[PDB]
Amino acid sequence: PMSIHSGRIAAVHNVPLSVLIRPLPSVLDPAKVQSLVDTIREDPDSVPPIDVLWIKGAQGGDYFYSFGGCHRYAAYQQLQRETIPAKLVQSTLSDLRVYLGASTPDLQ
Amino acid sequence: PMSIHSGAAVHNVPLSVLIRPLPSVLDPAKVQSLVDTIREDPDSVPPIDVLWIKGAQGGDYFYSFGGCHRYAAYQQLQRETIPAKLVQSTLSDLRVYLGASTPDLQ
Amino acid sequence: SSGNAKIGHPAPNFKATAVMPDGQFKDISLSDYKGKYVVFFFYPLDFTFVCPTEIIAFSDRAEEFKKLNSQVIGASVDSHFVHLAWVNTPKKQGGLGPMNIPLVSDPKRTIAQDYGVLKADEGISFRGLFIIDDKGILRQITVNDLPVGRSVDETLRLVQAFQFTDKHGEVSPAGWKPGSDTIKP
Amino acid sequence: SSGNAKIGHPAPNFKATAVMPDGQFKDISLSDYKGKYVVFFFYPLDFTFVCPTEIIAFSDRAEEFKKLNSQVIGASVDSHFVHLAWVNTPKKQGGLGPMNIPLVSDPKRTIAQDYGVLKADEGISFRGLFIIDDKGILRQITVNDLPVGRSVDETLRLVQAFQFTDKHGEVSPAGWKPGSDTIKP
Amino acid sequence: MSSGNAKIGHPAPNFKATAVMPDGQFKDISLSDYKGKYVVFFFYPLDFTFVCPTEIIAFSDRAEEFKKLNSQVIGASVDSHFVHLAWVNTPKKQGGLGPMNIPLVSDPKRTIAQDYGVLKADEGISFRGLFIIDDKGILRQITVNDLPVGRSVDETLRLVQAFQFTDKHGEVSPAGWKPGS
Amino acid sequence: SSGNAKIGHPAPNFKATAVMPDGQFKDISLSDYKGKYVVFFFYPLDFTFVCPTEIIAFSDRAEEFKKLNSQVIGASVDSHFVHLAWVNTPKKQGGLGPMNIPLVSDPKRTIAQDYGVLKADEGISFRGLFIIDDKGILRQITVNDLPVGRSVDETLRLVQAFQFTDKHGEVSPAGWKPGSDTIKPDV
Repeated sequence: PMSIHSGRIAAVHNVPLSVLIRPLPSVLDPAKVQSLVDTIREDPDSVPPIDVLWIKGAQGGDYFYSFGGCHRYAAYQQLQRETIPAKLVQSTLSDLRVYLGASTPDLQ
Repeated sequence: PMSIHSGAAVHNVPLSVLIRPLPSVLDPAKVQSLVDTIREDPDSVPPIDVLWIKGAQGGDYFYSFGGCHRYAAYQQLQRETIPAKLVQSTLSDLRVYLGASTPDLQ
Repeated sequence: SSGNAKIGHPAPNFKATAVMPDGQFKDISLSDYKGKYVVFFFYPLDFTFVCPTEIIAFSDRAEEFKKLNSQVIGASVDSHFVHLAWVNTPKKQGGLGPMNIPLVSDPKRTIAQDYGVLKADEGISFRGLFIIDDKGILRQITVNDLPVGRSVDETLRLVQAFQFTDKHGEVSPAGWKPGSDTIKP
Repeated sequence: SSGNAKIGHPAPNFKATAVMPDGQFKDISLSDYKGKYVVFFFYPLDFTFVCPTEIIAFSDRAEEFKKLNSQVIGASVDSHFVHLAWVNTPKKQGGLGPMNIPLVSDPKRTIAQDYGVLKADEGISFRGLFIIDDKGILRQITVNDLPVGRSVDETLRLVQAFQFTDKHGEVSPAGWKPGSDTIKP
Repeated sequence: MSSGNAKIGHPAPNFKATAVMPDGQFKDISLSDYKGKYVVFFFYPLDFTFVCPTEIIAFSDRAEEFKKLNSQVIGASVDSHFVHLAWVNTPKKQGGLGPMNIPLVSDPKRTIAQDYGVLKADEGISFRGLFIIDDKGILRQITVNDLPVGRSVDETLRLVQAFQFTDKHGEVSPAGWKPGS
Repeated sequence: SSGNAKIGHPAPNFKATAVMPDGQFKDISLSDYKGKYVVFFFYPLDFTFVCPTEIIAFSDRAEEFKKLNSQVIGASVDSHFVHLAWVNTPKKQGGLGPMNIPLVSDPKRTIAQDYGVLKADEGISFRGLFIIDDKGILRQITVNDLPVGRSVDETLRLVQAFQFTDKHGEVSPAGWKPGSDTIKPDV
């Protein structure tokens, strides 16, 4: 039914595509993109919300990182939608270092 | 509604060949509850995950560590077999469960 | 003693990423819990084939520890990502279900080694449990081989007993002195 | 681990003079008790001002351990002469009274050190308890700071649990195999 | 020098480890089990992260192309075999891996990661390391990427074909031919 | 790691005499190239009997690396005198021809040893390639046994990928926050 990153998290948000940071390049199979684009128009409630990491900088600045839902994100981008359904998971700057290594920025 | 230990073949494993070497602390409410769901709707209850381990001389052993409540339910209904998915495993996997109780399987 | 954990000396401090009961990741330290008794318990591995009834018992009865002004903390060598996945896997499918206790991640195996419960050959914790007082001093060491679990009742007995003795050390000098007037013939 | 005592490895052997329950002195070894489970427990000191109710509980309920084919053995750093004197001092006068368990004497403090329960600064054992299986393998480590005693019930729970798991490892090949004929549709 | 203990031209460090095979069973495998085959042995940091695991899936999906070249792809991380199995049996749709055509090696002691010189000490996890090992068990190629950048299946096939080409034109008999001056 | 070169730590600095593409000798350091990505690649030996197509590919396509604000640098244990002679020997006669990339000379074999690509027994570099970011941090290690060459395309893929991730770390706070107004209710 429900994601193993955000199962015991009630709140689904409408996150504007333009505030999600996606710093890892995607290898998208345009068959799976086109397929999801149709499932979004036909049956929105089919498509789970994406899992975004909510990380606070050293001065409390908010950053929203999307590392997953590569195909889902691409689909909502094609349909030039303003927002995507997402579950927010609060995380640390030390979690972010696992994903970005020496690309990890000094978040403020 | 399946399992993250055995996500193809489901077998009817005789309760009498399953080795359950870990004592079970069963909440008889949950047992009685499952006993009813087994009579009413068998396809509700997932199959249990049993480890199939070969001894040093190729002897077969079937270990059940999980489905503590499900096993107890089929035992109450004095059933001959339980639906189970088999996972082939090593003597070294078994040592994680049993420690110094791990037998020298032949 | 126990690898580095000595009864009566301060419990070895750890800093580690934990999965909190709300499903967030937080960076916690044992020292964060000064002022509370801590029941710190290791289990071998996430996602084994065993009904995790032991961990659930401690989660289920976490209220009884909060009542005694003590925090239960679980730990294994599995990543915080794995802890989260195990929590969000329902019991019905051999997961853990939601938790009322934080689960500490020890991937460098330094915490397991400090508490002397690292099984070297498999790279996993034994079933170790440690009671640590409000001042951060180690009071109790329990370590079981892998197949035998820990009792929530026996753990509460120990926490209440240590707290009892702790409390009857908040004492004022005696207003009273012996002498001729106090002797029984 | 615990000074030298490692879960899953053979419990450190001792040879020591004990006061047996008949009031004789015998030279016993842990290895003498292969074939039986052993509950080996340290206590700090003989002839302290504490009601020795913990030691007496284990002596009183020794029958329940014999029923489980296990031997309870007590130990402290006091000489065998002292153990004997403490036994032959009646409870009414702050002695121990007669015992159904042997009391091991560890005057060199080597046994306490091997089991990692020597409090260096005072030269006495912590409240350590060790469960050792019929093959002489250490299965359980319990160590309490001085003011908190051990439960006979929790000790029996552990011995029964280890014995349960021990017993369901005396297993023959299955005589059954899966295949087409065993599959559930 | 070299890579922690893995040296180009010397025999690749042997491991024995519990793996999750593609059939969903646990087997105890060794690198030495695969003498006679080329091995593409690749580490990834962690199971169950928030990243679409497209890199691992690419190698699984195109495993046929490696079998055609008489080579075995093997994945590895520091996660337990129990975790590997759980990640396989978690469907992609829920941020799992889905079923695999390649074995996944479990390195909980971090000895294998250390031998191949790809253990990130401070976090206790593998970098994105890939090693090509020939049919005689000799290390031929070292690839190690920082965490955010993945590996190409095509570039890996290019290397395996190239090493195999050169390997093959070294199965030679003395020349039946002589010059005259 | 690789002899002394560790992913995520600063790439080992070298100072060495190079033959620049203009045919002059310059004393360059890796640190001279902070602010640029560096593709630093070793090859075994100058003047071997192999068509040097690998080195030429990197020289020929140097424009594509300059476009990505990255410098390609070649290296071997041969003297700078030898590098120059190899450049000024035309391809037609088994030379290298003119180069758009500098060639570093490592006669003390210290640079090869620092990057962990010195084949001790022959005193020559393996086919090692290292990607180093604008801040001088090592991001990628490639080392091939002698008979197998490197792809310019795969090298560009890696440089673009590291640069992509580098760029999406120059970020301001979102100016969005979750709340009553952003919640998706049950449907």
